[PDB]
Amino acid sequence: RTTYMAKPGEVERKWYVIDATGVSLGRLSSEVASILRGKNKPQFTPHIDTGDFVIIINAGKIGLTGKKATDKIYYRHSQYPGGLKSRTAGEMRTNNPEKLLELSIKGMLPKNSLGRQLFKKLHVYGGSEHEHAAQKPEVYELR
Amino acid sequence: VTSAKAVAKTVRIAPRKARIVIDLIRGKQVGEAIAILKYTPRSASPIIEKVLKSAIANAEHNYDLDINNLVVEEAFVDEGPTLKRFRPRAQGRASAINKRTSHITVVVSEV
Amino acid sequence: MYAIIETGGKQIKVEAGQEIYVEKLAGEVGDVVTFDKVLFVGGDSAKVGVPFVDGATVTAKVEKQGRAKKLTVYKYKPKKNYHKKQGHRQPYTKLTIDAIN
Amino acid sequence: PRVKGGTVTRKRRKKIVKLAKGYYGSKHLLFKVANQAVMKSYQYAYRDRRQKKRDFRRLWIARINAAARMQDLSYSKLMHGLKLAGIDINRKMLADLAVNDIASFNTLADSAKKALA
Amino acid sequence: MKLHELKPSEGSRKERNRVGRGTGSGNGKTSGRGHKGQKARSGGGVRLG
RNA sequence: CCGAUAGUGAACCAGUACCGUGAGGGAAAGGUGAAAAGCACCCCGGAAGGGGAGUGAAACAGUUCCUGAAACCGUGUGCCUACAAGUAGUUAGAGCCCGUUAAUGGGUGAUAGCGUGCCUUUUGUAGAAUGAACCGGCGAGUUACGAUUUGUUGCAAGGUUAA
RNA sequence: UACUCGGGAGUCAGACUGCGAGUGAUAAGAUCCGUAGUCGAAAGGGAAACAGCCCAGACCACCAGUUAAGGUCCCCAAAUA
RNA sequence: GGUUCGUGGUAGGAGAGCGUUCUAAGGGCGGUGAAGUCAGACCGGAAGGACUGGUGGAGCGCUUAGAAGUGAGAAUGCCG
Ligand SMILES: [Mg+2]
Ligand SMILES: [Mg+2]
Ligand SMILES: [Mg+2]
Ligand SMILES: [Mg+2]
Ligand SMILES: [Mg+2]
Ligand SMILES: [Mg+2]
Ligand SMILES: [Mg+2]
Ligand SMILES: [Mg+2]
Ligand SMILES: [Mg+2]
Ligand SMILES: [Mg+2]
Ligand SMILES: [Mg+2]
Ligand SMILES: [Mg+2]
Ligand SMILES: [Mg+2]
Ligand SMILES: [Mg+2]
Ligand SMILES: [Mg+2]
Ligand SMILES: [Mg+2]
Ligand SMILES: [Mg+2]
Ligand SMILES: [Mg+2]
Ligand SMILES: [Mg+2]
Ligand SMILES: [Mg+2]
Ligand SMILES: [Mg+2]
Ligand SMILES: [Mg+2]
Ligand SMILES: [Mg+2]
Ligand SMILES: [Mg+2]
Ligand SMILES: [Mg+2]
Ligand SMILES: [Mg+2]
Ligand SMILES: [Mg+2]
Ligand SMILES: [Mg+2]
Ligand SMILES: [Mg+2]
Ligand SMILES: [Mg+2]
Ligand SMILES: [Mg+2]
Ligand SMILES: [Mg+2]
Ligand SMILES: [Mg+2]
Ligand SMILES: [Mg+2]
Ligand SMILES: [Mg+2]
Ligand SMILES: [Mg+2]
Ligand SMILES: [Mg+2]
Ligand SMILES: [Mg+2]
Ligand SMILES: [Mg+2]
Ligand SMILES: [Mg+2]
Ligand SMILES: [Mg+2]
Ligand SMILES: [Mg+2]
Ligand SMILES: [Mg+2]
Ligand SMILES: [Mg+2]
Ligand SMILES: [Mg+2]
Ligand SMILES: [Mg+2]
Ligand SMILES: [Mg+2]
Ligand SMILES: [Mg+2]
Ligand SMILES: [Mg+2]
Ligand SMILES: [Mg+2]
Ligand SMILES: [Mg+2]
Repeated sequence: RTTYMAKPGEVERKWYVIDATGVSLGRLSSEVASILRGKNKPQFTPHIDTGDFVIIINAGKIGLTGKKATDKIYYRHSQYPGGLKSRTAGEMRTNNPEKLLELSIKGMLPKNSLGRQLFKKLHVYGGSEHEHAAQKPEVYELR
Repeated sequence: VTSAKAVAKTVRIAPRKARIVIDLIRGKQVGEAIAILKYTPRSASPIIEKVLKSAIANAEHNYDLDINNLVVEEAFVDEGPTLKRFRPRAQGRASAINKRTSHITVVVSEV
Repeated sequence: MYAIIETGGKQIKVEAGQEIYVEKLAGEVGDVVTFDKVLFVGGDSAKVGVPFVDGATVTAKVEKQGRAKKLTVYKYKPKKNYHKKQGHRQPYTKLTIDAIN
Repeated sequence: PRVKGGTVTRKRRKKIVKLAKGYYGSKHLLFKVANQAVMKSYQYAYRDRRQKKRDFRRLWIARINAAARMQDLSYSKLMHGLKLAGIDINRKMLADLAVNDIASFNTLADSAKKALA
Repeated sequence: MKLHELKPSEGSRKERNRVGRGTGSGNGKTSGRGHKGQKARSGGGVRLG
């Protein structure tokens, strides 16, 4: 019958810049994932993309409660025998904050082709300077 | 009126060995297709050459078309009646052998 | 303007001159049907019923009494030798909306 | 008398083969795999004819929640207020209003806010 | 009786039951015999007493 | 009673061909057309085979020759497809292409949710337990004479004949 | 509903879970009994996936509503109560 | 025609039907095209039944009964 289904390009997609100073990693990532998915619009159609673009600055000051800065480990395997490698969360925050935020957010997106398209809409910077001033992004405040 | 054709029914060559040469002269001018068939070293080339020249001849005689403005409109190979033979293997058993035939069709039309 | 009427155990949004398909109603082709259960009238002014907007009705005209396309309901259980086949064809009533009150 | 089996088997198998038009590979050509494909498709249709209603209700709920969070209200609070105010509009119509009659949706949300307090 | 309207007495004739013709009739695979005994075999069974 | 996998093993040069030292075992194989009127003549080719012409109601009836299904092999094209993890479908669905036994129509489908074939045998099988390469034909509770019980019909303290 | 008379059967490899016992080592997805449930012959929702555990019994259609176990930050519907 | 209670299901019991070949009677169609075959978006609660168009080139349905060599996806099934 009669239920509204959106079409590609029919919904405006905006740009946001989010300051990540002091916020917890997961509590920031949940909000950002909801923004990327497009769940904050009454036009939300599950099978297409209606979400927004997100820029995250000051990723080097993201928060980690407890002893997570030393006791949380990130693992990789190269698919070669005995080729497992580890890395602690504080080390990545010091050295590659962008990749820490990207892993955290990527774990919270759907695991299909649409999720892989949504991941490409996230730009993470360790400093306070971004190169997307041409898109005229707005400021988004959490919660 | 505008197309002529000729077929070669139940030629002894197998279809898979003639299709590989037919796939070369499709949609080409006859003057070039004859040279294509003349300089390719396969066993199916003389048969297809004879079929193509027959089609050109009966285009020129039956329908009075211009030779220099002809192209190979379509060419295909169909299966024919196969002959069943045998080959004596070791320890007293025989194995099947298929002596396959084919039908070759080419159609020439002006362009 | 438009209204939200309730008919057939479910609710429908109707505008004037629209064509709608509903559950089978008692009526003949060309008759006049009125809906006395209106939940919401909108368009340049909004009045909400609790649960119904009293005094408001929608008038419609019967266009067709028929049955939908055929379905085939089929069930089976593997390894238990159980199958069951059945065809279905749901009857409907087609209406055209005349006026909203 | 003898009853040889002609004309009856082919007619019955061709219907099943025709029912499997559009299936990959030999599932639309051979009777034995086409039969299994058709049976499985009927079973899947029977199950999804039930799952469709749940799927659409979930979509409507998500859409209403998104539209009502812009009025500083949850879906939970809005639904409670609507029940408490006496309004009996289902999620389908509310989602429609949220999409393309947002003013009327805001009116209903205001009434729900009145009911809560 | 016109020989084209012969209607025999009602209830005097019934339809013979044919076993082993598909699972829709309830007498399909095993044909009313159960599973794998002496009584499921052709000509199988015990004496009268 | 059968109608060319049927009916004799054999509808046709069948106890033949073929197999075995031997006794012996033992097939496959029907149909042009009403009438050969069975394609004079021209063209390509060594020929086969074709394209015209002609005969014929029909040659897409041209010597496995009435009909000519499926597996299988090809040619042309409308929609989709080279960042994707897939019992191959089903439900939601844009875009593009069409136009029917005319009706809330047809084809293909980017993307999203759900989803471990059929049979047999088992307490329990998606099962790393069994069977099947695919398509077609053939292939399994019957008959005679007795026993018992239910239904129907005729007559009824009687009913009924067998050779 | 129960009982009597008559026609027709199939079944006599059971499984796990809670409780009461034996054998075992107060081991076993062990074995053998008593009692109740579920599977067998039962789909649907929850335990990630999962015959036997918890909720609950599919006549068919619906783009309707209220609830059960279990849940409401994101994957994933619903409290960043 | 109504009220109430029901309608998961293996082995298995009971009931009602579809379709195939042949026979009997009535009544039909077919060289202005039969059976078969191919394609469709039609009809019935199921097994199933029509209609239209191509190919085919001489036989075939319908109604009421009766009789069975009576319906195949599997047997390391037989033949092609
Ligand atoms: Mg099972
Ligand atoms: Mg006969
Ligand atoms: Mg058969
Ligand atoms: Mg497809
Ligand atoms: Mg629901
Ligand atoms: Mg019966
Ligand atoms: Mg049964
Ligand atoms: Mg079976
Ligand atoms: Mg058995
Ligand atoms: Mg046993
Ligand atoms: Mg037994
Ligand atoms: Mg025996
Ligand atoms: Mg024959
Ligand atoms: Mg014979
Ligand atoms: Mg000899
Ligand atoms: Mg003759
Ligand atoms: Mg010649
Ligand atoms: Mg023909
Ligand atoms: Mg004839
Ligand atoms: Mg064919
Ligand atoms: Mg990638
Ligand atoms: Mg791509
Ligand atoms: Mg379509
Ligand atoms: Mg069992
Ligand atoms: Mg076992
Ligand atoms: Mg395997
Ligand atoms: Mg075995
Ligand atoms: Mg095998
Ligand atoms: Mg017996
Ligand atoms: Mg009597
Ligand atoms: Mg009894
Ligand atoms: Mg005993
Ligand atoms: Mg025992
Ligand atoms: Mg026991
Ligand atoms: Mg104990
Ligand atoms: Mg134990
Ligand atoms: Mg045990
Ligand atoms: Mg039970
Ligand atoms: Mg269950
Ligand atoms: Mg379940
Ligand atoms: Mg677990
Ligand atoms: Mg599940
Ligand atoms: Mg029930
Ligand atoms: Mg509720
Ligand atoms: Mg039942
Ligand atoms: Mg019975
Ligand atoms: Mg006949
Ligand atoms: Mg015809
Ligand atoms: Mg038979
Ligand atoms: Mg077979
Ligand atoms: Mg074979």
